[PDB]
Amino acid sequence: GSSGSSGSKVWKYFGFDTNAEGCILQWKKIYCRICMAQIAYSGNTSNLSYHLEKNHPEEFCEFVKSNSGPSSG
Ligand SMILES: [Zn+2]
Repeated sequence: GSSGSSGSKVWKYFGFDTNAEGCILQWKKIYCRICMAQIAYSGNTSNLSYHLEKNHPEEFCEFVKSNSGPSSG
């Protein structure tokens, strides 16, 4: 999933920069560079955001830009 991305936005924060004999980069492993934390990847990028929603409330907002009527929350 590299050649042809719709609009990956929830990745700029969680970017895995690894390269070596093992090249774990291939595996499904993600870590928050911002807080040098480790966050496993799930079926979808649902946790990716959640992590911030609680961790970094500043980044979450900037990433949470919905253009529509207000929801309960
Ligand atoms: Zn973080």
